[PDB]
Amino acid sequence: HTVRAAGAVLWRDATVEVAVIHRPRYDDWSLPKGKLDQGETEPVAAAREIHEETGHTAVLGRRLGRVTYPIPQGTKRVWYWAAKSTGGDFSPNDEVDKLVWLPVDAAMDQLQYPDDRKVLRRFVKRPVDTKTVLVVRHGTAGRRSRYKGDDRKRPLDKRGRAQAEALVAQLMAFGATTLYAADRVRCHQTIEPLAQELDQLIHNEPLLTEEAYAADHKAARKRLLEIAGRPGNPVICTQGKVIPGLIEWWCERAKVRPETTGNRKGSTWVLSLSDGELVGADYLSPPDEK
Ligand SMILES: Nc1nc2c([nH]c(=O)n2[C@H]2C[C@H](O)[C@@H](COP(=O)(O)OP(=O)(O)O)O2)c(=O)[nH]1
Repeated sequence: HTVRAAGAVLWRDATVEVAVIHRPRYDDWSLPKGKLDQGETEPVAAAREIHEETGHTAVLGRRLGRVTYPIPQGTKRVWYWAAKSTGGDFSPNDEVDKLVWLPVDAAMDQLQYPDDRKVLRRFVKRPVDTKTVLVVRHGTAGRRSRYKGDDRKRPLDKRGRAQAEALVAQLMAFGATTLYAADRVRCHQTIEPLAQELDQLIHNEPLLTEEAYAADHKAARKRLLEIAGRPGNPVICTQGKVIPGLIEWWCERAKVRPETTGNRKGSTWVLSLSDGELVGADYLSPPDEK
């Protein structure tokens, strides 16, 4: 029995201040967090908990690890994010009666739970004013052997179209602003719902297909850095044989260790950048998977 939850270190420029919330249920101070609703992903729940408990909007950045809490016959797992406030105002609500903004050392003294102090230590370990590259493996698209036509053109299946829809809220939680996809229909279709939401066109990326990458890794890596260097938070949707090598290459060049890893259809790598340099690589499950 594993209960899935998420939470955040909500912060703003004062130079950084962090929000600490008071909960009358236990009469003490902590960080925003809560359980995932049915169908929800961790990032979307973290942002939702920020909204409900603090009244603020925010954009999630780097993942800050997990905390595990004993419950009867199982555990509650809470994944945390850094989250930069983007607006909104605190109002007392059904969970939280008070909110204070504190420099990190004062926040550390206010947080009497060891696990919250641990999350805050993870927060200060690396920069938090980060830009984000979102590398997405396209959603499910059936089997190649069942499709007789030009395999470039093979579309998402029903499940995959649902993953594309569910990725809108996932990717919005990280403040996606610009859109890129490898030159395959299944990659474009994965981000078309987001394109409709953002009112953004999808920029085609011939260098980031499986066949291109297999023939030239260096062009793909160079193109990835070009995309990443532009201001904004780009989403780049590509293929299974492309992503692992790109993620590994970037992590090696930056000396960044991913806490988790995978490469499922519909999954996302959140790549956090400080001044152009990678500082986090966070693998997210497909939205319809734990
Ligand atoms: N990577 C790869 N998979 C193939 C090929 N031929 C083939 O039948 N497969 C099978 C085995 C792979 O597990 C599967 C990949 O499914 P997809 O929706 O194409 O995803 P992707 O765009 O690769 O991310 O297709 C091939 O030439 N390359």
